[PDB]
Amino acid sequence: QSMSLQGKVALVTGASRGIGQAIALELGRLGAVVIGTATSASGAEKIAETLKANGVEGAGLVLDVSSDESVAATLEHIQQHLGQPLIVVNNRMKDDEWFDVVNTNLNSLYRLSKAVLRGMTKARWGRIINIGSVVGAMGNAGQTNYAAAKAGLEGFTRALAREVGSRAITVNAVAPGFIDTDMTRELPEAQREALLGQIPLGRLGQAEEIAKVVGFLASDGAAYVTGATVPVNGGMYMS
Amino acid sequence: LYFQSMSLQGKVALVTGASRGIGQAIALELGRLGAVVIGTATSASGAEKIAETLKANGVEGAGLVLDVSSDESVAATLEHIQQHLGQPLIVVNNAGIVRMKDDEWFDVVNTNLNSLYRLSKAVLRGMTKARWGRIINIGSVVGAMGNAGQTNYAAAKAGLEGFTRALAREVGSRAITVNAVAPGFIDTDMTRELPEAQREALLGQIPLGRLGQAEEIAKVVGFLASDGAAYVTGATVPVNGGMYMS
Amino acid sequence: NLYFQSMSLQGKVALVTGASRGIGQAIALELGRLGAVVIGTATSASGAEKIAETLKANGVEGAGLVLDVSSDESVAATLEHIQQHLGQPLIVVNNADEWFDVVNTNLNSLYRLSKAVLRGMTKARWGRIINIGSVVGAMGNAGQTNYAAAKAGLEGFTRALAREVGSRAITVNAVAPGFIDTDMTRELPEAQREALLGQIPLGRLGQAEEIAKVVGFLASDGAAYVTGATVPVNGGMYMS
Amino acid sequence: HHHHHHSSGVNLYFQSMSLQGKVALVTGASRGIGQAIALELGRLGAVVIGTATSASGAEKIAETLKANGVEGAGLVLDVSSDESVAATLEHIQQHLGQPLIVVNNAGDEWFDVVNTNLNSLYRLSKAVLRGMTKARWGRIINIGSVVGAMGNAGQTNYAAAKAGLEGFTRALAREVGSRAITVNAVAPGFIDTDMTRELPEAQREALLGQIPLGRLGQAEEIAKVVGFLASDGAAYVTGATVPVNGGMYMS
Ligand SMILES: c1ccc(-c2nc(-n3cnnc3)c3ccccc3n2)cc1
Ligand SMILES: c1ccc(-c2nc(-n3cnnc3)c3ccccc3n2)cc1
Repeated sequence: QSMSLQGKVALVTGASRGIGQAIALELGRLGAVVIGTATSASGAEKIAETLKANGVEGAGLVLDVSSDESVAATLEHIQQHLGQPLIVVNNRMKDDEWFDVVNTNLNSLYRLSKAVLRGMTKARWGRIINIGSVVGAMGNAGQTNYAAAKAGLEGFTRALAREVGSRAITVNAVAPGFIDTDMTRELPEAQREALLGQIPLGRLGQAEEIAKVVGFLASDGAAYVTGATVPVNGGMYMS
Repeated sequence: LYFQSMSLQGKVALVTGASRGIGQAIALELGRLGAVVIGTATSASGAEKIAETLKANGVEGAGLVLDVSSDESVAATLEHIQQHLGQPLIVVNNAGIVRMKDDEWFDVVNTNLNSLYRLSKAVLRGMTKARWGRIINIGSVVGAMGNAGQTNYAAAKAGLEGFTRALAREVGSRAITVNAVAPGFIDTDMTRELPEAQREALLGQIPLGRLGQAEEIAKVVGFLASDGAAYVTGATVPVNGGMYMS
Repeated sequence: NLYFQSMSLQGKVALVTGASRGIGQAIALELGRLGAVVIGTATSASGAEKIAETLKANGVEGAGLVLDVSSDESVAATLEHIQQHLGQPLIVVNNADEWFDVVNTNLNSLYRLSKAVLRGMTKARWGRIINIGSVVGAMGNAGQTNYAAAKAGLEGFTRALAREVGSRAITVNAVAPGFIDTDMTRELPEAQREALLGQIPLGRLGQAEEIAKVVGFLASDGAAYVTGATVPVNGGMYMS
Repeated sequence: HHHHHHSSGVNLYFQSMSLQGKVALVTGASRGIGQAIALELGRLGAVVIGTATSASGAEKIAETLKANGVEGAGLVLDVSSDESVAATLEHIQQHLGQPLIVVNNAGDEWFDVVNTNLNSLYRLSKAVLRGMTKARWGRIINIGSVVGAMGNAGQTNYAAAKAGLEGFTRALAREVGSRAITVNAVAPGFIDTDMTRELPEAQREALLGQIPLGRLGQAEEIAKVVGFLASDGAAYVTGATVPVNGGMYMS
């Protein structure tokens, strides 16, 4: 009742599996009408079936956050059938490609965030929640990319929060640690063992434990939290 | 056998400095979520006021006198709670110790962390036995408007973060989480008193354009205490309306 | 022996972008003072000429060149020209709804120049890349937002590039100035300066020279184990 | 019996010598980092008082100073004791002058370790501040601990000590800045000491894998940074912690 999102529309990107899907189900559990997105029509349909199977109202759709056209078209569709999303959740490697990876990720956050801000500004209320990437990839390049993406996400989140706060729109981030998903489940055992050894709690996190934090941030009780990045990592801090 | 999101039914919670403001709002929020709540104060009148507040809101628990600077007060208070209510598995540290100068920070931080440590170590034994716990440390609000106020606030906040992260690392294998909540400018007795032009300027450093309510702090505490926050540990959650000063 | 171990820059070529005034010019003179051959750059021919005159007047060998760090072509052409006529720069100092584009542009420029100069440093197995942050630009909320964002981007970028190139004995550091005495701060009403000074423990503005001295240290052999760091030069005034 | 005060015994004018005979107090100067710091400040022209907790350490410091042509002394000092600190500083003031450069390098486990270390930094810092305030000039430089051990306990202690040092340094800087006294810290990473020199090669290889520069730092590389912070060119640097870790960042 206190935690309720009844009457809200929520847009969760990348909702067809793992953390995105858990987030979609948690906001649904709390009463939101949920629009979950995937990059394929089959993913969108899977989202709609998942939603239905858990008794959550809303829809799956196709969204490419790298495209201005996909973003404008998708928001127009949502406004036409439902209304304005006021909760929006944005959800080896090489040694040298950290720069393009971060740059792309932040350009996508920015693109979607700016597009949804018009509606939140009209409503004088909003929640933007950015989900960082999960710990996992191998060696020095993986560590470099993780730390860079996390620093980008924190600084971006703080700045956007300063820019939009006078409108009663909060902007926060959740930075996960080593979370049990399809992408971490079949990491080489030795890499997994070593990651577990760096975690005080001595276990992987669950997607649901990320989603609970997102659901708190989306609620009215988190209205004075903004510009924050909440680490959800079992005490494993990697800079 | 119940199993609900956010529920603290069956838990005993100890909230230090619970007679007013943030501490009292925290005590009521944990009560709202089903905890048996023990709130503490350094005086018998503060303890009575806590008992009355709890009773008036239909929260089971007690108000007790506790001096966190004293090993004897800490052992006595825990023994009493164990006898009459059970082991506190949720512990919220909100107790801390003319105009303010920038030379007070050392003794203030030193005293506060020594007390956090004393209480935390005492309650860990029960949590270790239960293989479950929540320790939540509340930071101090911005105490004055100028440079001295910033210095003292930034020092206390840096101490609290580092302490919190370290203790979390020390106790995590036992499924005990240790987190902190760092308020910014909260509507309390301090803010209520200052000049109107000075208020306006204060609000101008806060992106949300308003003071925080004690209740907004308490809601964050209540989340951290829940099962859903089980993989959050070592964290400091800023609750400051976007006003970041270090 | 204890008393003779070079912390001078004789025999090095240094490239200092945005060298026509203020901080960039002081950095160019300090590296010159320490013995480097200095190429300072500006975006205009007039700025380049001013740099050449300033260098000549202080007895520093090098040149003033035109360089636009936002352009791949200007960057490749200018380095090729430097390699032909002076040698490979092994010390490179980057000094040249709004916050997002500003940070994005700045980091794209740092990345472009850094990658271009890394080839020569890799060949020499030695280098110094030093990024200069922006001074506190403006007084209000927008200024704070822009300043903190640019600083956070600079720090993360700096740390990541340092990790990428460290095995080659190339260090990558940043210097983050606070309030510095420049054309910006000179124009403030006399009283508004007093209020600004009240937030700075040291009670004064920094000098361009004080930024330059820190750069000159980072460039030296004694700073060889410092990488990935951002050195705040702000008189104790910290804002994030 | 034990003598606690040992002078170094010490016409070339070295280009390096800019600290002009100013007096520098370097605690924990008998070996490793402390000793390199003492030599570097000597190289830059300071009169250097290095301290150790034993008379034999103090004598070793005096010999090291003498052998490098540095003017100053080795003294006994216990930074955990108010009495040792007051007595030693009074002695220095009488016999050598007010130290205007002070380098603090002498320092369930993490809490008591950090607490003790900060209390020592505070005690010494407060004691030397009167002389700096009179001179309207000073440098206080705090040296963090090296990465002490390989596992979780080592990481907890290291991160806690570092976070305490940074927050303390910034707060003290704010407190003493209006007097033109700077307060900074240097946070080392993995440094080549007697301890690290003798680890099994497979353990050393794995350690080096976490350091982008691919090597241990030298004590001298810490000292150089301290020396820069002590100079007039670092006058607008205060409240800062300079990491010196080859790109290895642990929190
Ligand atoms: C673990 C991590 C940090 C700290 C600690 N202690 C302090 N402090 C202690 N006593 N006086 C000041 C601090 C004072 C100012 C700023 C940060 C501080 N941090 C202690 C344990
Ligand atoms: C590695 C580490 C960090 C960043 C990065 N990029 C940004 N950013 C990028 N593009 N536009 C803004 C940032 C914007 C605001 C605050 C911090 C930022 N950090 C990039 C690489």
